[PDB]
Amino acid sequence: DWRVIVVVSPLLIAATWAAINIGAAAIRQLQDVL
Amino acid sequence: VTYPIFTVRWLAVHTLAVPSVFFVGAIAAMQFIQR
Amino acid sequence: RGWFDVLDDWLKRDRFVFIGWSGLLLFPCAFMALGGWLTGTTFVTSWYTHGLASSYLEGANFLTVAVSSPADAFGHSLLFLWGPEAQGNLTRWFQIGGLWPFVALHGAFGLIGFMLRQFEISRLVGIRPYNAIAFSGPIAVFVSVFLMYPLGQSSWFFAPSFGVAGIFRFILFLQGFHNWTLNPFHMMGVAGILGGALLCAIHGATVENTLFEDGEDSNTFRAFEPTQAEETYSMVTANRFWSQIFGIAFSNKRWLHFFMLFVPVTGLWMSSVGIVGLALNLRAYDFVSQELRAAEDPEFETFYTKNILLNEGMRAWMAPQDQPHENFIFPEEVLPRGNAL
Amino acid sequence: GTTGERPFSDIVTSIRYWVIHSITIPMLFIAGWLFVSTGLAYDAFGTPRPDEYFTQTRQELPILQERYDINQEIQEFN
Amino acid sequence: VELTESTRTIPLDEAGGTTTLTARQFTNGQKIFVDTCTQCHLQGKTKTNNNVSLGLADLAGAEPRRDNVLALVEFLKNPKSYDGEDDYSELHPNISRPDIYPEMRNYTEDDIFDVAGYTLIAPKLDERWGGTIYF
Amino acid sequence: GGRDLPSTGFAWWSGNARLINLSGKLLGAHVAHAGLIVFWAGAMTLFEVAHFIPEKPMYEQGLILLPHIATLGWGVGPAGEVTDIFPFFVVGVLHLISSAVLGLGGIYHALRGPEVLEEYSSFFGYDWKDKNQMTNIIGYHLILLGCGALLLVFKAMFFGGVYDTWAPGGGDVRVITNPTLNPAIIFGYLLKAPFGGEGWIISVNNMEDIIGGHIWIGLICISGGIWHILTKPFGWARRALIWSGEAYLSYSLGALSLMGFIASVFVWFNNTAYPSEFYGPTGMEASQSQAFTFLVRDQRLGANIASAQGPTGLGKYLMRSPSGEIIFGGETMRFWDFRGPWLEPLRGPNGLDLDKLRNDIQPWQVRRAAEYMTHAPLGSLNSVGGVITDVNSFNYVSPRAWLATSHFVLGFFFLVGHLWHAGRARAAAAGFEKGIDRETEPTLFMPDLD
Amino acid sequence: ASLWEQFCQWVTSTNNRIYVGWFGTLMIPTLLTATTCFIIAFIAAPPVDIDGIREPVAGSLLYGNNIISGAVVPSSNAIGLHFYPIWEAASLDEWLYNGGPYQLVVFHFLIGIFCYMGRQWELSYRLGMRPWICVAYSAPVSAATAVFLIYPIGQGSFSEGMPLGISGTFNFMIVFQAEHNILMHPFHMLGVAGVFGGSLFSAMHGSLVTSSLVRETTEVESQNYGYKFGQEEETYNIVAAHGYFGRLIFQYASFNNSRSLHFFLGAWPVIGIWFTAMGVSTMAFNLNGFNFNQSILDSQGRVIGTWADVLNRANIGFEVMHERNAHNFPLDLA
Ligand code: CLA
Ligand code: CLA
Ligand code: CLA
Ligand code: CLA
Ligand SMILES: CCCCCCCCCCCCCCCC(=O)OC[C@H](COP(=O)(O)OC[C@@H](O)CO)OC(=O)CCCCCCCCCCCCCCC
Ligand SMILES: CC1=C(/C=C/C(C)=C/C=C/C(C)=C/C=C/C=C(C)/C=C/C=C(C)/C=C/C2=C(C)CCCC2(C)C)C(C)(C)CCC1
Ligand SMILES: CC1=C(/C=C/C(C)=C/C=C/C(C)=C/C=C/C=C(C)/C=C/C=C(C)/C=C/C2=C(C)CCCC2(C)C)C(C)(C)CCC1
Ligand SMILES: CC1=C(/C=C/C(C)=C/C=C/C(C)=C/C=C/C=C(C)/C=C/C=C(C)/C=C/C2=C(C)CCCC2(C)C)C(C)(C)CCC1
Ligand SMILES: CCCCCCCCCCCCO[C@@H]1O[C@H](CO)[C@@H](O[C@H]2O[C@H](CO)[C@@H](O)[C@H](O)[C@H]2O)[C@H](O)[C@H]1O
Ligand SMILES: [Ca+2]
Ligand SMILES: [Cl-]
Ligand SMILES: [Cl-]
Ligand SMILES: [Fe+2]
Repeated sequence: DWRVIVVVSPLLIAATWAAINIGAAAIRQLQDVL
Repeated sequence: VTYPIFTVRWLAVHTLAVPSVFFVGAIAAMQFIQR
Repeated sequence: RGWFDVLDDWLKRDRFVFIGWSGLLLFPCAFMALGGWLTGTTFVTSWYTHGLASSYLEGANFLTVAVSSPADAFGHSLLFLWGPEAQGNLTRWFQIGGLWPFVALHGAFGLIGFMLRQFEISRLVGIRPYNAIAFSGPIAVFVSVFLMYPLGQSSWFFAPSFGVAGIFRFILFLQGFHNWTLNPFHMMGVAGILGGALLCAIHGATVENTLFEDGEDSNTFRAFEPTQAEETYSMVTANRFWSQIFGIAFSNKRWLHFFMLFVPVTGLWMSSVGIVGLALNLRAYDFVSQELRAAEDPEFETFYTKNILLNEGMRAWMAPQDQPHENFIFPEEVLPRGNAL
Repeated sequence: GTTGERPFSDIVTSIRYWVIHSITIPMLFIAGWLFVSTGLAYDAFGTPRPDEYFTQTRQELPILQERYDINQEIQEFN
Repeated sequence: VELTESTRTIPLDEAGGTTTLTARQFTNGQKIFVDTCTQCHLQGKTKTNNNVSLGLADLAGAEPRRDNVLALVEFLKNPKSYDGEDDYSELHPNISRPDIYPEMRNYTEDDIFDVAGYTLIAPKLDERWGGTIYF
Repeated sequence: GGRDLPSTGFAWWSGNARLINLSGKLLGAHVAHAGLIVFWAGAMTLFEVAHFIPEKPMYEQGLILLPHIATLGWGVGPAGEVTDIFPFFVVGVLHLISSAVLGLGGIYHALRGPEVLEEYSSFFGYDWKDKNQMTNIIGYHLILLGCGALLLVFKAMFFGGVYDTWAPGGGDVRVITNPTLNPAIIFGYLLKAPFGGEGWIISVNNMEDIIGGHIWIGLICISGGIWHILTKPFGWARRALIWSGEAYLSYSLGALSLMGFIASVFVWFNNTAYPSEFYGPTGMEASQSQAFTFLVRDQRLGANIASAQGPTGLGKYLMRSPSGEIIFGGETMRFWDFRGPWLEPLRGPNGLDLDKLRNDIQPWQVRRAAEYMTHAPLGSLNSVGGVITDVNSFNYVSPRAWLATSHFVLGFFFLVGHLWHAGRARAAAAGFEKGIDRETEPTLFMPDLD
Repeated sequence: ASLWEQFCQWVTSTNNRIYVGWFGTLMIPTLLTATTCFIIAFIAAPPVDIDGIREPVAGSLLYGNNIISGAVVPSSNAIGLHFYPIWEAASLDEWLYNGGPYQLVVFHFLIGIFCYMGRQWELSYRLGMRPWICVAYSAPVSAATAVFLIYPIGQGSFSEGMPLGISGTFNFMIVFQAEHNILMHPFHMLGVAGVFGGSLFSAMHGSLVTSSLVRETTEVESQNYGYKFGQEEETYNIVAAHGYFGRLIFQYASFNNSRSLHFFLGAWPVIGIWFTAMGVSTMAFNLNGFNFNQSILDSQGRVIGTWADVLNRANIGFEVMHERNAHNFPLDLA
């Protein structure tokens, strides 16, 4: 269903933008807690 | 100085606020549904 | 370090949102209940259970939306998503009103988790658990109204719907069908709630108007620090004022605050006992002496008999729409009505 | 006073926070918008669109009366 | 269902003629009904005289019958009594007397056609159309 | 000039209390707020004109300012028909431009003028304790208020007149040539009971009475203005009153509360200064109209409306008031004191006359009664007309309902303001507005009550 | 020295067991008059023709009522807003028939409670208090004035004022809903927020103070004996209560300043009751609650019901049966 694609895809864009703007500090916080 | 970013407080905020903004956008689109 | 004690350490950290052992019951259940209510009032109809529109998707507003009660045909079926009605179909589950037992059950277990949270944090901080004892009132209300009232009735249909106008419907329904204003248990509830509101207002006004001059600013709020030892307001002046104004006054701070606890909690418990009675249609509907007299004497009218007539009119004009599963066909000539209206 | 977490007034007054949210919050808004405007919410929840409250063969209220076979009941109700 | 053509198909005259309104014509007739008619004809009743309501049986029982478009248009030009005997031009709102009814002096003939079409379609959308004041 | 709470002792939510002893900034706040009032008047009038269908009744369109302009006799003719759109637009434009001027002046005094006016001039410099200067300002404002009352009188007498709803031939803009200068009538309006059938000053029923009262009000206000400018407060006034800025504010709040209550009752009951052609019928007018409408309809059906008894034994259409006047029956028996220009033609010396009801009812009275009955001041908050059990198809709430409700709410909250400021003024002049001194707590030196 | 000054000193005395004051010199006669007439009318008044249609309603205990059904019945609809004292009646029996006791009780009671509010200010001034307890009392006063005075004025008859009885109050409320849809009025909703929240916050405040009491008694005696009247020190640990409540919700949702907490405790139910008093006072002028009846239509135009439509069915059933014999015309204009 194209409806499912065009509904999920905005969430995917939001998640990937948050990931590529927070991922360095996210991996650092994951490392510091082992 | 050098606070954590991802906490229980972070998840507590998003669990509520991410579907809140999703639902608000839904109801905003509902405002333009014709009979 | 045992794994239980390590988990106990993690659950009871001093963070922004306290979790605790009670949080494992509270947070998923409260989230499920709140998300179910918001989901139902945003997207889910009551068209097949009630013949009504009750979501924002259908054009209802914040007053007119509800997670409405399920269809009367299901009885007191718990209406699980995997249950024999819905049979795993989420869409069918939404349409048959399964969001109502979803919200009501998760809400009830979340209320349990919240009073457990009150107990847990009271134990950790080191205070007495009177906040949980006070919260017993709201849980008594929720259990009697949303659970034992429909259980005593024919189905979950006659439970209150989780909505503003749906609750107003439940309220008017209980007036017209049960004469719930006439019930003394509700009168004690009303007395408790209005007394709690009175005590709140009077206690706040008395403290704010018997404050000690403990600062140089006209803004009196900065004349307090939490770690101070002495009282921020004059109990002696407050006592003298209310003794000369009202006749009596509080002379004990601890008794004052226990009474502020006691009045609305007792009101809630009393109204809950009345709702338990109403679950079995054990109403204070009538004063039989006045009906026997009114049936014998057509000159006898009180405000009670007028209220009885109001209830009959409401029942006859509301029941075909309020109970569409019954297929109540009331032709216009049988509807009770006064002259010219 | 501070339990350990970053204070909210520090967080929401940052460039990086608003760089992430200038994107996340409006695009969640448009996700809800496309949930409603593509009509997927009607199919997901079983809510009637404004022309399926009544069909050409049913003009009364489709009050469920079945206790177990409600799927076929909703189907013949349409 | 939709606002179908069968919902908008209404009798045009006494001789079996029918006209089908448009969606725009129905919307305009509804808007005119909200603006000028509903103050006395809310939900098809008549608050001033509910013996003569806007119900379809009421419209059919008039002399001549007012269940068609041209009859309602004629009543909105020259209103009469229910039996057609008396003159209601000074008592019912109309388009032939702009001196005493200025709220309808800016209505064209097509506007009267639209409001008559709405007056014939609205009874089959509401079952309480033309009932008792409190119904 | 302290603009923070350490420099003033007032928090931001009480921050205009920092202006109490800063006269020039206080003058700026006032002028700026005055500009707000004139701005709303102008912009709301422009909105009402832009949302005006002039062939439609004003009460049907949610207008409250155009009825006020039309009552003064601007742009209207017989029975309130709008002849000219332009005077309403002129009144709007004038207020909007004067508001721009007033806002510039208020912002100047509030942000660049002398913060205190007592170091610049002894005329505008005021100390709150200075009883003579405050009475001078009372006197100035009194002189200008009397001039405004005389300006209304000049409009009604020499500038085209005002709308008289009671005028022969129907209501019209007529010139008041004989205002009642009789002090008996004018001041016995003040002694009439504020109850049913008397109505205090709400029952003022003719434009001559209103205009004569405004001549008296203008004379009284100009005389009192010259009084407060020429005299100092006497010893009884100085010994009874609190003399401080918060005290004078609270006195004015009590007066404003009184005036808001009176205005709500005035727009609800009076149809002379609030004509029903512009403000719609009153509740009493609509109920009497319903009774009259169904009297006319059933009389046309051949019913004997005099001898028709209702289900209760009272007359269905006609009955007696408790003093014996022939009045309409039904629940409207309670509205039997209603007087209106459509109904006074059918009233004899004993009440509603049977001969006039039998053979003197005109079609315009029938039309007016049907319109007023169907425009009763009953409506939902969302503007759905009729009784609240009606469905959603009639977009109407009466301007009388809006005005009465608003001004009753404002009058109540201004009574609350009077109580808050009268009490705080007394507490502050007495010295215990900040709380009880611990060393000299007054109750600690009193005997026990028992 | 003077007799008048001696009387003024007695009137304004803080050593009176019950404070009189100048507001009390009006309060005490009006309240005693209203109390005496209310008690006599509640026990033994004859039936009252409230609707003005010669259908007298038995209100008193001696005429077949109980405590729940008993009321001082409002004055006649034939009177309307007319001033009806005893001396305007031809006899006392006529005065009783037309509901004169209700007018007497209500007018003296309203003067008395306004003077109670003035007296509360007066005693706060004589005791060196801050003066705003009377502002908090102005919310029940406004509600009482709304149901006994303002609603009769707007409706045009003192027969529309709330009856002075329990079942009479229920009758007032039900007719109010059928006519004004008060449940849909947001001012009543704010009132329900006020009373529910006031009771909530009363329970919260009381439960937190009782929870954080300082140990000053044994486990045998009542804990209230841990407080001595006029003690300087605090009887409970506010910091402990704040730690509990800022862990129960989160830290910044809890008051730590007791003065802000008590101002909130005063302000919430007072503002709620102010709003509901104004709601009843504005439905006096028929500005009613929201009308959402037939607000949702399908694409054909058929009405889809909501819960407001079921509420309207209940309102219609209440309306068509109310004052069953008083209406002669199709619309209940007031
Ligand atoms: C009618 C409303 C009104 C008016 C006229 C005023 C007026 C005033 N307030 Mg104030 N206030 C108000 C409402 C109002 N207030 C409300 C609702 C609050 C609660 C939030 C406050 C809380 C408050 C505090 C805490 C203080 C004041 C103070 C002041 C005074 C000086 C302000 C200043 O110096 O800083 C200047 C502010 C600015 C320069 C910001 C720009 C705002 C401008 C003026 C906007 C208006 C311009 C307009 C768009 C242009 C139109 C002009 C023309 C071209 C058409 C001033 C006389 C101060 C005081 O007491 O003086 C010693 C002060 O401490 N007020
Ligand atoms: C209630 C309103 C009010 C009051 C009491 C004041 C008072 C004052 N102003 Mg201010 N002002 C106001 C409003 C007000 N103003 C408005 C609306 C504006 C915008 C135009 C100004 C702009 C303003 C400026 C730019 C200045 C003042 C100044 C002054 C001070 C000296 C003025 C003086 O005596 O010279 C003599 C007085 C006269 C020559 C009287 C002339 C008559 C007036 C101006 C015209 C008549 C008004 C109107 C047409 C009549 C009816 C009003 C209408 C709205 C109904 C004085 C304390 C001066 C100052 O700051 O002090 C150092 C200064 O320079 N004002
Ligand atoms: C709004 C304009 C205004 C203002 C602010 C003032 C203000 C003042 N005047 Mg003034 N006055 C005015 C207009 C005004 N007056 C006018 C227009 C006139 C011409 C008639 C007068 C003639 C006048 C005189 C002769 C005196 C004052 C005095 C005073 C001072 C004290 C009055 C007092 O204590 O009140 C309270 C009044 C009393 C306690 C007396 C009892 C009055 C009863 C309670 C009134 C009953 C009203 C009733 C409740 C409402 C029903 C309405 C109706 C039936 C009356 C005060 C500063 C006195 C003064 O100090 O001289 C300089 C003084 O002797 N004035
Ligand atoms: C013209 C009349 C008037 C004047 C000049 C004053 C002046 C003053 N008052 Mg007072 N008061 C009044 C009427 C008046 N009041 C009324 C009618 C009431 C009853 C409600 C009060 C109750 C009151 C209280 C409780 C207090 C004051 C206080 C004050 C002082 C500072 C207040 C401030 O900074 O504003 C600040 C403004 C705000 C913080 C914003 C207020 C906005 C309100 C809450 C809602 C607005 C509603 C409005 C209708 C718009 C609706 C918006 C909606 C659509 C969202 C100041 C000298 C304070 C004091 O005693 O100091 C000496 C104070 O504590 N007043
Ligand atoms: C500016 C707002 C004023 C509106 C009046 C409402 C506030 C007062 C109500 C209290 C009644 C109880 C009286 C005894 C209680 C009592 O004695 O209070 C005492 C308390 C202590 O004040 P202080 O003496 O320190 O300062 C007040 C003055 O003396 C000088 O600032 O007074 C206040 O806090 C006033 C603050 C109000 C300003 C902000 C309040 C805004 C609330 C309303 C907002 C809208 C609500 C509806 C929205 C849906
Ligand atoms: C059902 C269900 C479920 C669940 C879900 C969930 C859990 C979810 C959710 C959800 C959510 C959680 C949602 C949300 C939301 C929201 C909203 C819709 C909001 C809102 C709002 C508003 C509108 C507000 C406004 C305002 C106000 C009024 C106040 C202040 C200001 C403001 C503006 C802010 C699942 C899947 C498991 C399964 C199936 C069943
Ligand atoms: C002090 C202060 C304040 C206040 C302020 C104010 C209060 C103000 C004002 C002001 C004002 C009071 C203003 C105004 C204005 C006006 C204007 C600016 C106008 C105009 C004009 C025009 C331009 C017009 C035009 C037109 C015409 C001609 C007609 C037609 C239409 C039109 C519209 C186009 C505040 C609070 C903020 C705070 C801070 C401080
Ligand atoms: C225009 C008009 C008119 C006229 C009117 C007039 C001529 C008037 C007036 C009036 C007046 C001439 C008034 C008044 C007033 C007064 C008041 C409102 C008062 C008061 C009071 C007070 C405020 C006091 C207080 C106190 C006391 C109680 C004792 C101790 C001291 C003190 C101060 C605390 C008329 C209707 C004919 C017609 C229509 C229009
Ligand atoms: C805000 C929360 C969002 C709500 C969730 C959105 C999705 C809602 C459901 C729509 C998805 C498909 O909708 C419906 O899903 C159900 C599962 O429940 C499918 O149901 C299928 O699997 C279930 C589970 O075994 C069984 O009933 C059966 O095998 C079959 O019917 C239906 O064939 C489909 O019609
Ligand atoms: Ca019209
Ligand atoms: Cl009637
Ligand atoms: Cl009744
Ligand atoms: Fe306390």
